[PDB]
Amino acid sequence: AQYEDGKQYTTLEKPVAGAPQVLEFFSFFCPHCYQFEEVLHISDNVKKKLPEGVKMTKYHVNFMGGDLGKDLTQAWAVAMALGVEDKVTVPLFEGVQKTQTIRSASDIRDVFINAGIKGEEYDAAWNSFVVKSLVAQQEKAAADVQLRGVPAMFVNGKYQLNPQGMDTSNMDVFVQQYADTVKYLSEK
Repeated sequence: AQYEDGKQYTTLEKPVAGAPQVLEFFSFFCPHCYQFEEVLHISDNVKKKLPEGVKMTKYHVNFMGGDLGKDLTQAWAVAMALGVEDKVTVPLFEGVQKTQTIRSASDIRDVFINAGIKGEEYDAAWNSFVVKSLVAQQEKAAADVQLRGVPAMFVNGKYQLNPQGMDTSNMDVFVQQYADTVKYLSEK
């Protein structure tokens, strides 16, 4: 087969029922996640190759960065609750990995204030039970596969993308192979 388990993807021993059609996991501490966002635009390119209206979900993980890593999972829940993911993803990546100006929960909050979220609105969201529930959903999704590496993408809770077996000499060909694989898996 042109696509095979062990090469472009692997199959989960215990499939997850009720899973989103496309589920991505990342960490703001994760260097490959940085590239997936800022230089490869993986999520955008996968969306372009999937039918209109397909649900793509993206969750943050706790297992990198200790205390701040957990704070960033809660900040990501705030971003999802307010619908401001596109405004804060790049400044959070750059604050953690480029300028190294994110050292505390207050520094995370500053990124949202700078992106135009009002302080009263961020603080209300941060402390909300809606956001606590979103934190729990992110943790449970990772726990379902005891996820220990990012970036990770799962299709229909059955197939895991395997980018390690993908040619990296050309960044655009890599993105195309990744997206075409997601499309193949979604049609399985």
